Amino acid sequence: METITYVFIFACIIALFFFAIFFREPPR
Amino acid sequence: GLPWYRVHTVLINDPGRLIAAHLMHTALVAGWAGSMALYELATFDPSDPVLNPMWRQGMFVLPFMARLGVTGSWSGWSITGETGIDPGFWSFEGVALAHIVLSGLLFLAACWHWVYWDLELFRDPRTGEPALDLPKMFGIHLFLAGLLCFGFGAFHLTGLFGPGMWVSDPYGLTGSVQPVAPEWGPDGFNPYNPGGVVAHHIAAGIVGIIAGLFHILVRPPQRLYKALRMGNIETVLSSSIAAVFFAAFVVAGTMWYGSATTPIELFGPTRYQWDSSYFQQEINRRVQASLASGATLEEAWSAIPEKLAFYDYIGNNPAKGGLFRTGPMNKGDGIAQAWKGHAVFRNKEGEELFVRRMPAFFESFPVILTDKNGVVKADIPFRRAESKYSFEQQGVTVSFYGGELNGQTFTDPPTVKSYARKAIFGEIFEFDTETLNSDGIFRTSPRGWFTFAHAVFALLFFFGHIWHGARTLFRDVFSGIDPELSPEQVEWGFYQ
Amino acid sequence: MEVNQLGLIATALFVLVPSVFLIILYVQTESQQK
Amino acid sequence: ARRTWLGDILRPLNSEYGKVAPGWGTTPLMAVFMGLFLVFLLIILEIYNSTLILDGVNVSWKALG
Amino acid sequence: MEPNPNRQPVELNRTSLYLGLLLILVLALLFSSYFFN
Amino acid sequence: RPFSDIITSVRYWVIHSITIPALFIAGWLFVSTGLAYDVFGTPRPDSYYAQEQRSIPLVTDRFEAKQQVETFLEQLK
Amino acid sequence: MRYTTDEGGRLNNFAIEPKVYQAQPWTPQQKVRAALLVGGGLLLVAGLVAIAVGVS
Amino acid sequence: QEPVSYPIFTVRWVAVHTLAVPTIFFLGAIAAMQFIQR
Amino acid sequence: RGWFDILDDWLKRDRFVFVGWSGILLFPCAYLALGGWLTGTTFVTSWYTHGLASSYLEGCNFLTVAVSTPANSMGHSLLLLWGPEAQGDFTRWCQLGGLWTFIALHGAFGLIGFMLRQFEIARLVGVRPYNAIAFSAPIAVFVSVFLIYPLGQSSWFFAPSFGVAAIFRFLLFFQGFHNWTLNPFHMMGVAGVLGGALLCAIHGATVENTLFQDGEGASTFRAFNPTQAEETYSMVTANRFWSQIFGIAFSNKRWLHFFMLFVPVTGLWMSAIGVVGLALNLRSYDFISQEIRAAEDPEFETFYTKNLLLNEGIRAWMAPQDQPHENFVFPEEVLPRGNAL
Amino acid sequence: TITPSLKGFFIGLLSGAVVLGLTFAVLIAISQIDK
Ligand code: CLA
Ligand code: CLA
Ligand code: CLA
Ligand code: CLA
Ligand code: CLA
Ligand code: CLA
Ligand code: CLA
Ligand SMILES: C=Cc1c(C)c2cc3nc(c4c5[nH]c(cc6nc(cc1[nH]2)C(C)=C6CC)c(C)c5C(=O)[C@@H]4C(=O)OC)[C@@H](CCC(=O)OC/C=C(\C)CCC[C@@H](C)CCC[C@H](C)CCCC(C)C)[C@@H]3C
Ligand SMILES: CC1=C(/C=C/C(C)=C/C=C/C(C)=C/C=C/C=C(C)/C=C/C=C(C)/C=C/C2=C(C)CCCC2(C)C)C(C)(C)CCC1
Ligand SMILES: CC1=C(/C=C/C(C)=C/C=C/C(C)=C/C=C/C=C(C)/C=C/C=C(C)/C=C/C2=C(C)CCCC2(C)C)C(C)(C)CCC1
Ligand SMILES: CC1=C(/C=C/C(C)=C/C=C/C(C)=C/C=C/C=C(C)/C=C/C=C(C)/C=C/C2=C(C)CCCC2(C)C)C(C)(C)CCC1
Repeated sequence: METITYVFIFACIIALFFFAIFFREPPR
Repeated sequence: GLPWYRVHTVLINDPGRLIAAHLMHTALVAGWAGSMALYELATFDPSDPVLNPMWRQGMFVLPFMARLGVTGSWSGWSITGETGIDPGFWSFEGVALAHIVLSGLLFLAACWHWVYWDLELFRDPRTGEPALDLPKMFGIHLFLAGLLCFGFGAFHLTGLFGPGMWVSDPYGLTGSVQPVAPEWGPDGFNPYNPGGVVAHHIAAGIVGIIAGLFHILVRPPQRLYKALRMGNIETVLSSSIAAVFFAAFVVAGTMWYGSATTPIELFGPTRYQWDSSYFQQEINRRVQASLASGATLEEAWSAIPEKLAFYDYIGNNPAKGGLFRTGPMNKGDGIAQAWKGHAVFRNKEGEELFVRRMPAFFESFPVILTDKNGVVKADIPFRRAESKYSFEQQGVTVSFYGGELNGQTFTDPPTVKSYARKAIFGEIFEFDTETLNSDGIFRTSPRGWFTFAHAVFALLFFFGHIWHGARTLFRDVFSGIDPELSPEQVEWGFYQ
Repeated sequence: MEVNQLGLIATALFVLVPSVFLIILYVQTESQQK
Repeated sequence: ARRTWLGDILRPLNSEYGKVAPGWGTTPLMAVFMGLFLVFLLIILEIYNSTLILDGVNVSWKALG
Repeated sequence: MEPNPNRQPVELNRTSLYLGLLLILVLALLFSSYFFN
Repeated sequence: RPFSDIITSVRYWVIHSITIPALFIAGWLFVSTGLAYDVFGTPRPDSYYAQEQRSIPLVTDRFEAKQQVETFLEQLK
Repeated sequence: MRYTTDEGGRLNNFAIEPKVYQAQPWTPQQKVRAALLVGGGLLLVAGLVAIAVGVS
Repeated sequence: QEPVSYPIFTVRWVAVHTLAVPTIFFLGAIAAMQFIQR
Repeated sequence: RGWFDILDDWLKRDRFVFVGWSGILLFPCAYLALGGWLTGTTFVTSWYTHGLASSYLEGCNFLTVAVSTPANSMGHSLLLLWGPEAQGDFTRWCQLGGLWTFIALHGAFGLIGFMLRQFEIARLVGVRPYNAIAFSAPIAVFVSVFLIYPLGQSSWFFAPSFGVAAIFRFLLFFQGFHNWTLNPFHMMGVAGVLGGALLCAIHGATVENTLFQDGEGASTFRAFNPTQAEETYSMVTANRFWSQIFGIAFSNKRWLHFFMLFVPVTGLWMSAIGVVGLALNLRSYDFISQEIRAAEDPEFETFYTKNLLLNEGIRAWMAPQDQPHENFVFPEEVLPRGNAL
Repeated sequence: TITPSLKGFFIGLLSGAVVLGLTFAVLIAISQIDK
């Protein structure tokens, strides 16, 4: 119940890492 | 352009839409009041008030309804215990329905003021751009505030045409709704005197009338108008936040320390009554006064109400129970059923021992049985390898007087240990834990919840106050332009 | 151990409501450019 | 604009809008009311705190007695 | 009605989404331990 | 004006090399004559406890507080 | 109206404040129109201290 | 800033004398405390 | 010109130090607080309000002295000199801990004067008063722990006494009774303060190593001291380094220097909320699941249960003489011990 | 009638009056000499 919630929130942090590195806003 | 923290800055330069928004906020507040009312009228239990009152059940708005004179129900009950009452329209369900329709009307007027936003009243026609007359506004509204304060004091509180207010005795046994006379002597600043409250609302009301007329009939002087930068709606807000957090701080303290306008039959004991061992001294006073007139212990302890003993139960402090313990106090230890009776421990020598009660500071506290002067004469050993005092070397017996157990005596060490273990809480009660599936871990009363909420909102409104106080005095640097200057229309050069 | 049925609802709302709020503002200001 | 009946009635109530009486005015009179209020707050704070005891007043629950 | 002249748009760029979402999801991980108890 | 220049100016020296020792000695005598103990109500180190008592002096009432200290001091506690 | 903040290409709004203006000494019409209100005020607060004496 | 003429009382003057005179009294107190026999 | 304006201009003259209107509240209150502490750690006892010794006169070193709080039998008293408990007698007033309230209240007024001083200087120079806003973090901390918390407990006795070891005692008392480290708001505070120091070091190093004209015989001279820097280095260099190491960097200098302001300030504010929560004795001490599992199963041990055992020990062995006005006496077979488990 | 604590409050506000009276008095005097 609780632990699935914990690992899901973890998984979306590390996904957000990936998104911030390889898809940053082009500053123009 | 606006960030997510500048979206409501498009009302600054037009009052029509500002009022639309303000009406809307008001609709939501009245709706929440009504909706919350109805919800906890579905969990309130009116059969038993003496060992199951509202503040044990975590009622939040019921104490604020009860404090001013709403007590009935159209379902035929009352919070006093009176069954078959005739309340008329004004009962809990009535005020709830009232607030919900009040919200409906407010929501409609808010809609009205949003679609129609261009009304020449808000403009000033000499330049045809929006402005307010802020001193005149404060005056008008002070006149209204004063007259309403005067009326509320003079007709409702007095019981002159209204019902009066909630009055109690010092121990919170017999309290009820009754009229109150005003008191303007130097005993009217006694903050445990109802009369001071009636005096205050009349008097404050008259000040409001006087000042309200005054601010219509005098304009501001120039030095203040330029100093405090009036004519800028963002400074009214700056002042109001300061006032509002002053008020929250002082009600936080008045709720936590107690006053006559926060009774202990609607908000439960304060923690300062447990520290001073208030009800305990009263119980002993009654017991010695009954023994002195001739009595044995059984009769003497049978003549103490259940209610007076219930307050000497530490489970009613608003200073037990933590932040992420959520539920009524009844979730905490279950619902009380009965008073076991006063427990007296004695050794086999015969001498009467006294159980040292637990401060509020701890989560767990030893059981150390002390005699008359203060020397330890028995104890429950934490060790399981070592004892010099135990309930097998000092042979302590518990005897019960009053309550369910009149004259019961246990002399078997484990049962006597269990009684000592739950008698550092004070008086011993029978609980039913299956109804809520309680866990035995403490919970705080509504009082603690209220004061905590308001003591943190006040501290946040401090930062609010400084931020807005800055944005009005440093307005000429947050924007590059000065409102002193009217926008520039025509350029002159100077070039070699 | 007793784990709350309502602890899960607090968790669920706590993330989902602000996330969809910010996302809607973002797609709104993206259609502001194109 | 929207010419409407209640707006015209309230029109003269918002028509000064920036007018001010010359110089200091009643600032020295404000300061008198202001000071009295602060002294009032100290009196009613110290009574509550039991730092100012005025005979015939008893600051406890037992005044509902 | 006649259009409001005080109508301005609202912005939120991508890096603010990343930051903001991080804060939301992180704050959830800290307080979820206490909600579940 | 730099502080270095006024500190080594003759006007400073002529008054201050007379007043500086006076202050140092006034402090020294405030302690050495036993007066420091009598002004700040700090007990002498042979006298924190009475003969009879082995318990500390402790205040237990706020309006009869000075009365309780006056009593504790007569019994030489 | 207020167009501000090229820091990110952004907006911030602030109030438009009226101009200041030194009062003109009152006309006799202004004096008598004011007189009704203050006279009403005088008797109104008298009457309310009267109700106050009655309700105790 | 403050005129070089420097009349006897000056903002600077009181500032350096409310941090000079008590300290020379107090350091003379502490020094005497060092020779008190326990 | 009228007397008010002459006075006002003279308060705003060009001096070594600015006095200003805010100075009028600032300087007496600050001086008297600071002197009050200096005369207290040097002469004033605590022998009648804690049974401890904390003075150079009594004989103690720099770390163990304090100006100590009043007793628990004084309640929430303001402790005026002319009030009805010292009744105008200096010796009693120092003995009863009245010097504690002197420092606390005068120091609150010194802090108010100081934030007002920051506003006043900002407005006469004409800069934004952001440094005053930054200074609301100390005030939040101070009014929550030295004023709001004791006004919730039972007296000023649990207010934090001014002193080195006296504050070290506060830490153990909080660790043992409230379990402060497990509260989430303090968790957020620790992260914020360490995060502020983190940005301090990184900024300080990466500006120092990317300067324009670190050789070249620097032909820039101004300075322009109020800039502080923030053109003596190339932003493009910095960005281009960090964006490869950590995979993210700033690209806007303004927002960097606002993030530096944002982080440690938000930290202290969250902790200030946390401790005003403790004033009502609303704490998180335990997780209810762990307690029921541990009651049902005693073969269950975690690092958290362990913390509970340690806290249980701190309280019982420190309390009988930390709180002597409770008169606890605990036999040595009831005090907690690990070897009894 | 008067209680001792009430005299104490009177003492208190009289020292308050004195110390603010003095501070603004000397500051008004000092400013208006060297204006
Ligand atoms: C902590 C700092 C702080 C700061 C930066 C501000 C900033 C400001 N306030 Mg605010 N204010 C504060 C605290 C503060 N306030 C507090 C705590 C209160 C009480 C709730 C107020 C209530 C207040 C109001 C209601 C208003 C202001 C206004 C103002 C602005 C006007 C000019 C000014 O400088 O006044 C600063 C002057 C003061 C704060 C006066 C200090 C008074 C003292 C020293 C009282 C001492 C009494 C007595 C001698 C000792 C008591 C002893 C005690 C133990 C009993 C402004 C900059 C106005 C505003 O919004 O401007 C836009 C306005 O409407 N102030
Ligand atoms: C900026 C100046 C300043 C400020 C803000 C403070 C602030 C404070 N001082 Mg203080 N003090 C100062 C300078 C200052 N000090 C100086 C220079 C001295 C040395 C002489 C002292 C010496 C001193 C002592 C020794 C003590 C304090 C105390 C106090 C505090 C307690 C509150 C109190 O008693 O209020 C007093 C204020 C009032 C009663 C308000 C006075 C209001 C006036 C002036 C109006 C009167 C108008 C009119 C005549 C009234 C008519 C009334 C009638 C209608 C009934 C407060 C923290 C005490 C303390 O901290 O206790 C914990 C304490 O022991 N002060
Ligand atoms: C139209 C009149 C009206 C009436 C008669 C009521 C009547 C009631 N409301 Mg209510 N309410 C109204 C409109 C009204 N409502 C509106 C418009 C709102 C939305 C903003 C609300 C929102 C509201 C809430 C949220 C709640 C109630 C509640 C209640 C009930 C309990 C008593 C109570 O809480 O009093 C207590 C009232 C006070 C303590 C008021 C204190 C006022 C302050 C501090 C004013 C100080 C500022 C002043 C200007 C200072 C200067 C004064 C000057 C003269 C000198 C009572 C039956 C409660 C309830 O049980 O609802 C079911 C509740 O929680 N009301
Ligand atoms: C703001 C003031 C306030 C206060 C003091 C209370 C107090 C009360 N409410 Mg309550 N309530 C409020 C507003 C408030 N309410 C509002 C606005 C809502 C509508 C959404 C509710 C909804 C509500 C429900 C649903 C119930 C109550 C109940 C109760 C009572 C039972 C005790 C309890 O379970 O506490 C619970 C305490 C709270 C709800 C507030 C404290 C919350 C926690 C633990 C954390 C707060 C911080 C949070 C994690 C966010 C952190 C963010 C971070 C970034 C800083 C208690 C007396 C219960 C009841 O009727 O019992 C019979 C019940 O079931 N109330
Ligand atoms: C009391 C009334 C009040 C009013 C009328 C305003 C009005 C305003 N403030 Mg202010 N403010 C207040 C209180 C108030 N504030 C308080 C208490 C604080 C201290 C935290 C601040 C701190 C503050 C800052 C620091 C800033 C503003 C800004 C703004 C403006 C921006 C628009 C906006 O709505 O934000 C848009 C909406 C959001 C930011 C979303 C908030 C989501 C939250 C956190 C709450 C969700 C609802 C909440 C749980 C409901 C319960 C409320 C509770 C108090 C009972 C606006 C004109 C900004 C400004 O000046 O712009 C130029 C700016 O920089 N305010
Ligand atoms: C003969 C007429 C008369 C009488 C008998 C009263 C009687 C009363 N008035 Mg009063 N009053 C009157 C006329 C009268 N008034 C008039 C004409 C005015 C002006 C219009 C006022 C203005 C007034 C005010 C301003 C207040 C009262 C309050 C009160 C009552 C509360 C007593 C109490 O509980 O203290 C309770 C509390 C205190 C004495 C503490 C005051 C605290 C101060 C001033 C500072 C706050 C500092 C800071 C922001 C807090 C930080 C807290 C943090 C550390 C935890 C009492 C019923 C008070 C009230 O409603 O309290 C609930 C309140 O604040 N009245
Ligand atoms: C290891 C990491 C760590 C870190 C980073 C922190 C971080 C923090 N802790 Mg700590 N803490 C920790 C571990 C840690 N904690 C542990 C393990 C415990 C054991 C239980 C505690 C127990 C603890 C307690 C009990 C408290 C904190 C508090 C604080 C915070 C307040 C900021 C501060 O220091 O205020 C320090 C003080 C101030 C900012 C006030 C400054 C006052 C002024 C400006 C005085 C004037 C100075 C000077 C004389 C003027 C000079 C003039 C001259 C230059 C001209 C901060 C969030 C406090 C807190 O959160 O309160 C809100 C608090 O009450 N902590
Ligand atoms: C314990 C840690 C700590 C200390 C010691 C401290 C100290 C100080 N912070 C100041 C400022 C600030 N601090 C800031 C953020 C922070 N400050 C923090 C933590 C601290 N800050 C943290 C963590 C932050 C990050 C958010 C900012 C942003 C500012 C400033 O802008 C400001 C400044 O000017 O910095 C240079 C200075 C105010 C100078 C002044 O004119 O005082 C005015 C007050 C005076 C003169 C006296 C006040 C009253 C007294 C005497 C009572 C206290 C008790 C006595 C000192 C007795 C001794 C106590 C013992 C425990 C030793 C001062 C040096
Ligand atoms: C239209 C109409 C109508 C109807 C209406 C209605 C139906 C209403 C209702 C209303 C309502 C019914 C409303 C409600 C609202 C609510 C709210 C508004 C709430 C809020 C909340 C909050 C704000 C919270 C917060 C919090 C949380 C969440 C957690 C923690 C704590 C706190 C407090 C922070 C009628 C028919 C009558 C009439 C005609 C018309
Ligand atoms: C005080 C008092 C009282 C009460 C009163 C009241 C409360 C009143 C009311 C008032 C109000 C509160 C009112 C309101 C109203 C509103 C309205 C009237 C609205 C309207 C609107 C409309 C009509 C709209 C329309 C629209 C639009 C605009 C858009 C779209 C949609 C629609 C179409 C819908 C009583 C009796 C108890 C007595 C004593 C005193
Ligand atoms: C309490 C009181 C009061 C006040 C008084 C005062 C205000 C005092 C002052 C006092 C003071 C104000 C003192 C001072 C002291 C100081 C000292 C004692 C110093 C020392 C120093 C040194 C020795 C140095 C050291 C060092 C450092 C710091 C750093 C580095 C290292 C070295 C080693 C160099 C009055 C009368 C109001 C009222 C009644 C009570």
